[PDB]
Amino acid sequence: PYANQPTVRITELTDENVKFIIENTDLAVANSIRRVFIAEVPIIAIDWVQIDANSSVLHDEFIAHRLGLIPLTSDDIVDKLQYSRDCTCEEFCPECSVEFTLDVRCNEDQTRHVTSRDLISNSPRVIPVTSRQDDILIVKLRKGQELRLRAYAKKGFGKEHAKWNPTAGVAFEYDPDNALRHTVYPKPEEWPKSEYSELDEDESQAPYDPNGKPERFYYNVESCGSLRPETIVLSALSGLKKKLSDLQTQLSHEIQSD
Amino acid sequence: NELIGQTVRISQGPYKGYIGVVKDATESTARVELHSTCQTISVDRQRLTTV
Amino acid sequence: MIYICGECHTENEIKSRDPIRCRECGYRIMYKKRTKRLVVFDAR
Amino acid sequence: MIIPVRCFTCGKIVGNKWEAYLGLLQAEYTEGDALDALGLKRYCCRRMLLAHVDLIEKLLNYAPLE
Amino acid sequence: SLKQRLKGKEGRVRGNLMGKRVDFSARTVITPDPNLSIDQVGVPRSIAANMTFAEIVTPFNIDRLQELVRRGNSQYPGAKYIIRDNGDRIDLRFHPKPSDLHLQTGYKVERHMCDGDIVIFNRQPTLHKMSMMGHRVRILPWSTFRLNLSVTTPYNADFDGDEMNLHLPQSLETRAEIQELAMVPRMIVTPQSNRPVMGIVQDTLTAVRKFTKRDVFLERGEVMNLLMFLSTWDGKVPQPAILKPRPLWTGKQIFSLIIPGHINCIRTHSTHPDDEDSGPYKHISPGDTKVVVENGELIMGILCKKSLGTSAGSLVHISYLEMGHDITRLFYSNIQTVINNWLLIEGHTIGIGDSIADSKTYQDIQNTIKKAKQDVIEVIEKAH
Amino acid sequence: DEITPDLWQEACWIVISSYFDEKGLVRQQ
Amino acid sequence: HPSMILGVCASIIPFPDHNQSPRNTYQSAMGKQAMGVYITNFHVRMDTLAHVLYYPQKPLVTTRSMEYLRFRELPAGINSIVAIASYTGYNQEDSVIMNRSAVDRGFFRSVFYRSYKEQESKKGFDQEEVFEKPTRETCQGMRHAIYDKLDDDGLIAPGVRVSGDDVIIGKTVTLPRYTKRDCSTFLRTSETGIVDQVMVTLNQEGYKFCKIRVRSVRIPQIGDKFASRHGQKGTCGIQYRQEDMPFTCEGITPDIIINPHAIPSRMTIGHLIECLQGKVSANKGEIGDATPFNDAVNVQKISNLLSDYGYHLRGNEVLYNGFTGRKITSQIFIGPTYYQRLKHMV
Amino acid sequence: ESRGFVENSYLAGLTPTEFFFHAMGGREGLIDTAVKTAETGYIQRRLI
Amino acid sequence: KRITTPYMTKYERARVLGTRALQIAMCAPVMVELEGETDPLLIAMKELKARKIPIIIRRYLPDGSYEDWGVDELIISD
Amino acid sequence: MNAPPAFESFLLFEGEKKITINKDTKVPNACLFTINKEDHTLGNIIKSQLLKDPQVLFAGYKVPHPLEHKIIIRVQTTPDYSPQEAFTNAITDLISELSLLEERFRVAIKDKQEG
Amino acid sequence: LNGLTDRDLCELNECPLDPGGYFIINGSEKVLIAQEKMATNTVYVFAKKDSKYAYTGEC
RNA sequence: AGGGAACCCACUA
Ligand SMILES: [Mg+2]
Ligand SMILES: [Zn+2]
Ligand SMILES: [Zn+2]
Ligand SMILES: [Zn+2]
Repeated sequence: PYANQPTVRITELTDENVKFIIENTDLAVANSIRRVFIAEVPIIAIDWVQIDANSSVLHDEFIAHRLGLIPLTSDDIVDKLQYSRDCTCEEFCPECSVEFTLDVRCNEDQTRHVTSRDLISNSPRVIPVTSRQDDILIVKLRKGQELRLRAYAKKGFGKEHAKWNPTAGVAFEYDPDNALRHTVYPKPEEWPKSEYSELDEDESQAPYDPNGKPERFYYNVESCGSLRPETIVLSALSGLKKKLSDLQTQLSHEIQSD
Repeated sequence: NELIGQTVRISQGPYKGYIGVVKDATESTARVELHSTCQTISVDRQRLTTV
Repeated sequence: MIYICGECHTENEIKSRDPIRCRECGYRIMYKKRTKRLVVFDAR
Repeated sequence: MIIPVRCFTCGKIVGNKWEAYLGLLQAEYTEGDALDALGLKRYCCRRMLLAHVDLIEKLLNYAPLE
Repeated sequence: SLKQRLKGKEGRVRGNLMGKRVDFSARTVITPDPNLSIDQVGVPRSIAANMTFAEIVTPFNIDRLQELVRRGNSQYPGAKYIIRDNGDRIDLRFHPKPSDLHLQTGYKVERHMCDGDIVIFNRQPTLHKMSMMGHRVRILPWSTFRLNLSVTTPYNADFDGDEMNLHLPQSLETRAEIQELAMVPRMIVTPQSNRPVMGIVQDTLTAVRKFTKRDVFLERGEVMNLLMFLSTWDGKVPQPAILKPRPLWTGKQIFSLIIPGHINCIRTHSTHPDDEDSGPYKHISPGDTKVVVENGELIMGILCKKSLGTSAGSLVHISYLEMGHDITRLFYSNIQTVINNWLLIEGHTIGIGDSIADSKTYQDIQNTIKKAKQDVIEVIEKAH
Repeated sequence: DEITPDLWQEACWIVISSYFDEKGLVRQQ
Repeated sequence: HPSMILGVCASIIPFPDHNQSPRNTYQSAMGKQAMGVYITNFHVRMDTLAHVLYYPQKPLVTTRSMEYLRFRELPAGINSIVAIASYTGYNQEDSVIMNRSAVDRGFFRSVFYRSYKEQESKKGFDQEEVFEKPTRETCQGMRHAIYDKLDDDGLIAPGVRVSGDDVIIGKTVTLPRYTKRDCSTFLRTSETGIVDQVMVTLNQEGYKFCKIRVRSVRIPQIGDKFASRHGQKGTCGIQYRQEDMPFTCEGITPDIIINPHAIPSRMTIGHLIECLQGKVSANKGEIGDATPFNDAVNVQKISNLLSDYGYHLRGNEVLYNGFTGRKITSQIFIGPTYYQRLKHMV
Repeated sequence: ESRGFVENSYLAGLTPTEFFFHAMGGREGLIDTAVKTAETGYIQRRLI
Repeated sequence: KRITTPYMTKYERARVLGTRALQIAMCAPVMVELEGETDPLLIAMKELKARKIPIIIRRYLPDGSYEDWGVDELIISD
Repeated sequence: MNAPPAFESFLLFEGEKKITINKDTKVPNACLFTINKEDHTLGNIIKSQLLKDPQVLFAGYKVPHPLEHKIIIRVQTTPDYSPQEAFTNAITDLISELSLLEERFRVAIKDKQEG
Repeated sequence: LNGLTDRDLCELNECPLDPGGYFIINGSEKVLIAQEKMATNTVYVFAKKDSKYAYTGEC
């Protein structure tokens, strides 16, 4: 029983931002939570594109790449969605993927902006984030140019591809006054103070703490739009707990095997 | 072989959903040249369905 | 086979062993249409 | 050729901000004021709109083969 | 004419007899890999699946070669050809009949390149005999050759676009003589200048200078993390150089664990003062600039290129001459792996602020330059 | 009258521009 | 203006009088190998080798001669967030660590177009090359390939995915039951991609003549060559994901990490000044002026401008370890530098 | 200044005369390498 | 009456190891007991360490004469 | 061409084992846990939570190659305590701490949303 | 393409930013590299490399 | 289960 007893203080919560503070935990725990923010939080993003027609100036793999990076609202759906690899379906089904379609032809003499508003899903929950600011521009079409495609968006996390990363910016820091001397400033007076610095203006560093350890960690998790910023953190804690649970199950099997 | 030259879809395993063309096929495994990447994978034919 | 003409952009159906020339404007640079085979990309 | 959907460094959506950036620059905004008005605060996102060359406008001058 | 066929560097004798195109050779771009030993080369799977070695079938290895034959040429850890006793070939790329997949004693199986295979690895121009060395093959999943960073100094290679060649010995005799004559640990010390050809280089050199300074103290977790990368560690954490108030180990203790055997060596740091050896503090250095390794333990001194480089009498040279090529190869790999992971904690940069001097220094520079221009003007007026 | 030094740096890059509006870059060909 | 003594390729170098002169020469050599959009009408042209970057960017730090080179209209390179750090030892000896997540987001991704030309010639009555789909019993010398990729004209269609053992043009020459032999052309070995365009016409002699453009998407690999505008070339040593890269207090990870040992012997101080000026330009919204001989721009002015934006004036930032979360003890010089993807892929 | 003494640093930037003189100086190293490789290689071959 | 060196040279060690490895791969009887070894080079290495390789090195003097040294008679060094 | 698939960093293929325990004979009461398809994310937390145990004499983790996906955790404990028990206790304490953190995060989020 | 505007060049599928200055020979773009030479009609006096001539004029 | 040679030019280290 050597577990930490960490506390949470939410200092800011908007639709694209959670600034919170985790106290009384370890630096490894804080960094693993920060890494799971980027790499191990599953969202829904386009991963299968067939293109029936592409008369645009951008080639087909270009359009597929731009479709994969469009975020889709994965709230309360990616939890009840299976992985395609773990699904028993032959090709695709609502249990593991969301179907998107696009059919835009430009018949007018001005440029047609094929945006993420033109992405039509059969699931009313999983839609492009800008369709729920302008829309994410996929391609521009001249007159006589057409883009007709069918896509499937599956579930995955940022460890596989960056299009499944739910976060824009995970600001993470600790010990804002350099009390632990984890970084050593050659000229401490040359360095600007952070947002969380508790020093007056004449000071440049805290006095050195010989017995101190990293015990308070400041996060600013910014969401790209797929999940709410608090949903990213909750799913990250759940995913890290699930990874440790599966590792403990395999460890119990390995121990009882010997 | 009757599978060589036929377009094919991987239906099981970690390549599920990928579309390819069978360059070389045996009774057990088939070389599927993938449309989506720059590689030719080797996958068993029980994970393959013909489009 | 259907070949799109280079400049007038009109589809031409010609057989084999015929010279390449547009029926309408006579321009003789023609392009093949996109294939009807099933093309699939991972959105990556 | 066209504005990236994601910022390369962090992954913020910058693909829905190019036309708004051009409209703000047409409204006699400075480029820094335009980037501040679009919510691009990290300098990794600001270079995505600042340094972008919209070559797709030049590609759309040529007539389509179809 | 016939004389033109015979003469020249592109003629018959020099272009086709003294040197010629060879089978079983690969060439691609080299990239760094600090996690390999000095005698290892990272090999792409596509090169290894294409280049083959003929292994004679023996009752010791008939089952493994039968499995390789059953895998075939498509899957990588397999085989390409079966040569019988009478010498005819069975191509495994055409999925032949299973009667042709029968292996007897005395057959040969041309299996794919696997881990541990010995290769001669080469960079042009081949100026000296350390430009073609034996490496052990390690299969790594990307399209480049990979080299340890110490081995780049005998090859005169960097990673700005160098391409290197890999020749696979095709017989057991030639593989054995490459293993006994031309391996990288065997080629550490040259007969040209009786000094090592490879030393610690670049990041490992900068961070071992930063590591063995006197005021470098590592906490318990950092020491355990660094000991995770010491392959010759006996498994016991040493007593820290400071026990109270906090248990702290110095970098000299960790490098003393890195130093193999009982090496005895005396070097000097590059900033060692000239007057210190004749002063009162010659054996207790105020600046920690006299390097003393005694009983394989770094007693004192900051290590640098004068101690860990290619110079004669250095720590790696004495390590070679006292311990042997295998122990010295382990020494090189351990220095690189421990130091490059401490460098994740310490870090090393370069910036525009390291190129800027003090204002008084700039004034002194300007005064010296102005005085020099005045002196040149005075010499010009004297000569006029 | 004449170009002041503070106005000089934007002036020279004007006339250089007037060069490359006229000659271009492959004028010698 | 005294900076008019430079040529076309040396006029894109930012602060070229802060570099050693051989590095200016090396960048002038490597500015011609940088991949961007080489010409606007690249879709019509059947160039035998073409390289088009997906997202070419104009430099944040330009020179005033770059307005007349039309570099901001046809740029070759991307403004990377370069941190000059020693991270894991994979950037040593002129090597580069790129961000795998950035590369997944389209960083330095390109397409490479090949063009294959073939004439349907008629050499007398006996030799008559014909564009047709070869048949297994009519044609001698068929190369055991998939000839079903071709159409009834003997030519593949755009969109069909191909590799090195695939036929793109079916051409058979009459042999004077094998009435003809297959003289088809295939892709080059180790090449791959997707047929982008197929063009059929008549040549000067009036025979049928086809050009096939095949595109292959080149994602930046380990071993691909990347160069800054200061003669600092290097191959990609390894790619780490965004959670493995070091990060600032605001979460900014570098797109590229280069070794600190690439600077001192080479003395490319204009690289460091370009990083500083790019940081100022990105935080300000301007485009940095790096005309060679400019007394209105020096290091101290750029440093004061950078310190006005809540940064350390010398461009250093406190990075945190991506693996453990600990602060790196030495603060890292990080900023936007214009990098170029060279054609020398592995 | 006239005969090629650069009185500036790389941080301070080169004046245009100093820039051209430094280019003249640095061209010598490239020429020395490119014309010494052939003679050195021939010397090595004869020695072998 | 043998004037050559009593040490096995590195070239002699390399060739003896290669020849013995080729013989072992060609199913020659092994003169040493082996504990789960498959590679003929490791078997030849242990057989050299045990002074059990049945090979005689014939060293040629420059005048044309030769000396026959058994591998068990030479001093293995590296 | 030699690009590994993106799922190879986290998916065990057929016949691959998630965790393997090997008792090294250098020192008593020491074990090496080789965990496949894992990275620094689990290695760091397991190493730190083992370092919080007073009965653990050594706790370290390493990635032998960044191009491979394999974690080696070396755990040495006191003679009256096994490394496998230490590993199980460390994972149990990590799971309990993360569950407490998740519940307190939900409580604080509800406090911030409500007011 | 002489004197044509950007729109007229784009109608011909030609790049307005293309500077020209090259030839199209058999469909291949050929550029003429400017070959330098000694200037004509000018008297140059050199010192020959230890030959029978101490100095030599040349026109 | 593999029908080109020679020369020139450009470039890589
Ligand atoms: Mg090089
Ligand atoms: Zn399903
Ligand atoms: Zn027409
Ligand atoms: Zn960003």
